[PDB]
Amino acid sequence: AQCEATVESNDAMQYNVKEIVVDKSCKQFTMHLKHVGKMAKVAMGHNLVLTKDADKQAVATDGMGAGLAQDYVKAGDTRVIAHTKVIGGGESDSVTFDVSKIAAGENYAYFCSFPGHWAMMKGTLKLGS
Ligand SMILES: [Cu+]
Repeated sequence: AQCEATVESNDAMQYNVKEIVVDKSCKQFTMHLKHVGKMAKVAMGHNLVLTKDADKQAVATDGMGAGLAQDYVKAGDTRVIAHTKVIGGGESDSVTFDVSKIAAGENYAYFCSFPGHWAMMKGTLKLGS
């Protein structure tokens, strides 16, 4: 596997990749998000938020309450391993995190915390083996 991944998000509330594998050789990992659509953030912004799979809904719910100016992620949320900014069509963002935060054998989710999107925009991240 690799030490970065790129995920595209679009105007139909989809990510183009459903699984990311972090190579065991990596100390850090970078997630690149592209918004390949034409909708504005007000309507159809997207981010990428990485959590333990069990924490997805709780983080998304707290994120809605945080608002767009907080990238729809609660400030200081200890359940968030990493997140990007919310972007609109024609934009991109990236975030890097320490792979020591990812444990072998655990299930992680990456998802969009823009209101309503997590039900459609979610994949799995795991540490390779
Ligand atoms: Cu989204």
